[PDB]
Amino acid sequence: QKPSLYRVLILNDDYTPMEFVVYVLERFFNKSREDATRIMLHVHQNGVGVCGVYTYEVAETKVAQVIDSARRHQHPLQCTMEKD
Repeated sequence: QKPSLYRVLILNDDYTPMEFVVYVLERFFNKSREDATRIMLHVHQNGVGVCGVYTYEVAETKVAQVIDSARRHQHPLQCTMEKD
């Protein structure tokens, strides 16, 4: 076998509003309010949070969605993906 899915990470920063991060989790990562909150607080407290695991194509898409959204909202939020 060769598991080839990819996890999407959101990194913490001191400028992006908590509310925005919850928004990106609920929309771009299909998270419920409870799960989006959990992950958001994990980012805020631990410095990084796992948004989910997807195929390469989907991960690449969602990462782009997150950062594009962040910039359009004028936040410095960073997002990236790597092999699960």
